[PDB]
Amino acid sequence: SMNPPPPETSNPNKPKRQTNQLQYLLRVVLKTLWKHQFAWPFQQPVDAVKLNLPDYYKIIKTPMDMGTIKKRLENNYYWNAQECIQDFNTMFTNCYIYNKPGDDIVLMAEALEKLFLQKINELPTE
Ligand SMILES: CCc1cc2c(s1)-[n+]1c(n[nH]c1C)CN=C2c1ccccc1Cl
Repeated sequence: SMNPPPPETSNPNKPKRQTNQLQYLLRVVLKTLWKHQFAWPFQQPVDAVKLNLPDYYKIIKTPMDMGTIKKRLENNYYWNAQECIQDFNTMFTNCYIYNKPGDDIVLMAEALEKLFLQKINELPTE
C-alpha cells in the first residue's frame, strides 16, 4: 500500500485573495473545529498505510483534511470562502462515504460538522 501525495497547499499560478469571509473561515470556522476533542482524525491526510486501510484511496478520490485546509488558509491559497467551504464539505463527506453509519469516526465527523454549520451561518458579508 501507498499514500498518495497530499493535496497541494501552494500553487503560484492559482489566483489568491485574503477576503474577510476567508479571514473568518480561519479565525472562527477552522479554529473552532481544530481545537475540538474529535478533531484529531481530521488534522492531517488520512494515512492509509499506518491505518492498514489499503482501500481508502481506492474509494476516496478527492481527499481533504483540516491540516490541508489550515495550510491553504495560512498560505492564502484560496480565492473565495466557497472554495474553502467546499474543502470542509469534502472532508466531512469523504468520512461518511468511506465509513459505516454508527462508526465512531462518523460520530466525530458529525460533531465537528454541527459546529462548522453553526459558524458558516454567521459568515460576514463581502
Ligand atoms: C488520524 C488517524 C485516522 C483514523 C481514522 C481516520 S484518520 N479516518 C477514517 N476515515 N476517515 C478518517 C478521517 C478511518 N477511521 C479512522 C478512525 C477514527 C477514530 C477511531 C477509529 C478509526 Cl479507525
